[PDB]
Amino acid sequence: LNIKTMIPGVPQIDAESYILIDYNSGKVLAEQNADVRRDPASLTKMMTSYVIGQAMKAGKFKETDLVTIGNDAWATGSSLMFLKPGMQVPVSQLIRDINLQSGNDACVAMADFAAGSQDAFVGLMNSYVNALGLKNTHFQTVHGLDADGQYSSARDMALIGQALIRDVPNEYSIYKEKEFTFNGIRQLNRNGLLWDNSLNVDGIKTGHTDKAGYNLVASATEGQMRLISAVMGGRTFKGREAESKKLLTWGFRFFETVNPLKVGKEFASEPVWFGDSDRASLGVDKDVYLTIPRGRMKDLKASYVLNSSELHAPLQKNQVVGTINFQLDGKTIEQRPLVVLQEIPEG
Ligand SMILES: [Hg+2]
Repeated sequence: LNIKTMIPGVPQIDAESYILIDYNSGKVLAEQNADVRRDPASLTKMMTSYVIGQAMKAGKFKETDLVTIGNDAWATGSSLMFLKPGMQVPVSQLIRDINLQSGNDACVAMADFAAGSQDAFVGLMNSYVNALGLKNTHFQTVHGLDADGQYSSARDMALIGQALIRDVPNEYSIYKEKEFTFNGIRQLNRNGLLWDNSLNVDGIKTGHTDKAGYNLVASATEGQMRLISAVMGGRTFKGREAESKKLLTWGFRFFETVNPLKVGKEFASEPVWFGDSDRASLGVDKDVYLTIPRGRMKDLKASYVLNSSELHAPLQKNQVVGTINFQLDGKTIEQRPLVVLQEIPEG
């Protein structure tokens, strides 16, 4: 009864804003000031990474291509960390700047390489902001250092994490590298959560400045279930990783993600009048992912209604002809369009 239908309390999170989303269903499991505009600082590089990964998916350059270091990179002499102007560095090394505390010269050199100049790269960053439908994000630079006019939000930063994993998987995989070469030198990933053994963390990006505080976007899996958290304006060194750990742990403990219906699988079959065949094959045109309270998988009910009382030919492929209802304790928790899976022409 009441233990079945219980709504879990949200833990105390010591940050200005946060969000926890399931990667597959898009469901928000917890949120606080998730839309408030804040300085993302070096989390900016998440969008930069997105654009770079789009470039590499489109075949514009490769891991093995050589980049010339411009005076651009230098303008933002005894440290081995900095790129020397006029030197040649493979793309494979520069694009790892995402895992570093700084690496902003690499960042700028890659922007020029991919887009011709910094301003045009920022142009691409901000176009992708619109293409993803983000309402509270805007960028000024590729690295996020020099421009606390730039802003984002927990929700938007989580949605950028999502797009990274979905759209550019090959670029996303750079983020879990624990150790890697940068400028001929062995370097360590800044995301400490990569070394946590209680969770399978494989992303995404950590950052800190005094104005912005501690910020982290993390992603973890348990089974076929993936969560993303964004925690922004975290208040103490102590909590920089612990706070997000608390969020992710909570989501796995109280929620699960189920996949009741896959695209192209016959959910139901219905009589067709005046057709080639007498049978309509019905399902969905998009995979169904639902996030529900953990342990409630077997009380989940699916049923459907048709838009009309009979199906007359002709019927097109992916033609919407009804609704699939998903239910938990006779409450509708999700609806999807019910489509025809196979062309049925007239008799
Ligand atoms: Hg970068």
